Amino acid sequence: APTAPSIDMYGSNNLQFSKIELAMETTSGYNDMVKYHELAKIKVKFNQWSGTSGDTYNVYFDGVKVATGAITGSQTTASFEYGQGGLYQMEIEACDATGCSKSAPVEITIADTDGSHLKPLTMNVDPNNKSYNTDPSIVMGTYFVEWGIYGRDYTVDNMPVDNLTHILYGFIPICGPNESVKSVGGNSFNALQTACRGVNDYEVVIHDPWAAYQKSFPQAGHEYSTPIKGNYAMLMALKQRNPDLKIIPSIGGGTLSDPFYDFVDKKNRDTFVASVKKFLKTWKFYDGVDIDWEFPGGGGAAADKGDPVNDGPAYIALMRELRVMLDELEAETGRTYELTSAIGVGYDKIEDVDYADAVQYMDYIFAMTYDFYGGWNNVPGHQTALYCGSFMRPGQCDGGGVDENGEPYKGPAYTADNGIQLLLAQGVPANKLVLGTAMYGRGWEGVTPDTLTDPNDPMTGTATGKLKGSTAQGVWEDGVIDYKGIKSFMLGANNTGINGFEYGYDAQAEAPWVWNRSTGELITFDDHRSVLAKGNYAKSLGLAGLFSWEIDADNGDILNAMHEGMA
Repeated sequence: APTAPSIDMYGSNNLQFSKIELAMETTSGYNDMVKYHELAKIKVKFNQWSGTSGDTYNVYFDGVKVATGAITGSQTTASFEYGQGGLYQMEIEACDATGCSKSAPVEITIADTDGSHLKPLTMNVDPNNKSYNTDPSIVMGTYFVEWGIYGRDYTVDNMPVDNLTHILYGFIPICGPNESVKSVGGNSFNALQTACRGVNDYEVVIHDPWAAYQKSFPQAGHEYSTPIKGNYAMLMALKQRNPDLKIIPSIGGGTLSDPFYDFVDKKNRDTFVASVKKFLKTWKFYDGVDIDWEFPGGGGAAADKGDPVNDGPAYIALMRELRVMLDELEAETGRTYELTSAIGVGYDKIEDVDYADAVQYMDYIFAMTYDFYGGWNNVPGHQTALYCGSFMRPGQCDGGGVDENGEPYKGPAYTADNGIQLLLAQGVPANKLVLGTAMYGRGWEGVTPDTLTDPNDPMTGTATGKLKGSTAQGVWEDGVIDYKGIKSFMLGANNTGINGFEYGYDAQAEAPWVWNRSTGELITFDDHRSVLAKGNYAKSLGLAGLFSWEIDADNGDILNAMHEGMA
């Protein structure tokens, strides 16, 4: 008998292997960084120092032979391939003409992007998130942002996953024209430039490879030789804990929507749809695709883009073509894939798309019932109100009147109700519409009493500019503040108002605000009361459920109020 082999762990990459090859210590083009292989490459070194070595070796996973080769010395490197992810007990035997000698069993890791090699994720959720057993048929969605791991310090394990049915991962960019990303500043455009080097235009890529799969998270138990790290590995482990939880990549978003405007050319859609298929086969924890085109017809971040005649038909064509693609994946894997989309709900946004047509190919429409008003101008209003507010002029709500200048309104007011009603009027089934909840405030400064036409309602005032504040207060961008920040620094424990702020609620609109009279700071958001009204509203009309944006900005209260509202 030959000497029984002993596995060189550190010379065999600590027995950590993967079906997906990921660059861990660099930042380059997408095709250069991530290669998915049908068969994982296995390379194990074993030693036989004393005695005889034999002439042939055999490799066993869980007792089944998976490889064979030749031994020619006291050191042998066994290179072979295996196309199944998971954890296996490995034994290598050495053989001569008289017999074989098995090595001691040792656990080999073969990683795959479904997380079949991963234990369920250990949760670190804020206890303020309460337990609810809401009907499983109702959708409870949220957006988890890739960049939330940095300043916001919010990670996958922080999410209250038992209170969620859908998790939309934002955002997956598209290579090509992206001048809207540039004017945001920071590193976003640079990171996108890098990711798109050696990548065809109109293909999807990972924006932040560090956040996605590189960063070691100690809470997830990420070691040095771990083949998949970052948010993606944590989401893979999350699916092991919550197998029925839907995790869907959100493509586009506000600033990353520029390439969508070239989807009127079908070859650009073909390229996109195929890359999305490749992305889904590469990252198997994903359960579909969320399209966030902002907006068909224009009126978004790209001031020079938008085709009100062609974008709508292109959007519909895209949804059909994505469905066909997802049906292929459903056939190949035996899985259910979902097609969703987040959409603007203002009259002018909806009029450019026949959604009744588009929605036949889709599972859900995430009605972006927020951002009605904001810091982009000095006109106060409710950013995420259900109904028309007290501040509005006669004939503004339905759009049949005139403004203070005298010019007629071109359509109904920016409210949640108006958005939902216009979609139902088109022929969109209620059970496919998901109502949106804001986990953030939009703010102004300079809305002082002397600017109000109604002394009791600050929404009848005039601002000087965007709200300004620190990241410690939850202000990450001008005119935008986390809900958790509003609670801690504007509302206080009793919801009466602190630090010069006063709480107010428009009962007609179902919309709250906090207001500092001296600084003129005014913040419009969603609170417990307004989310209860939205929960009731969605239940009243038989909507699919509720979704939120964004999860990191919540302290628990908003999602709690979402479940309480649907009860």
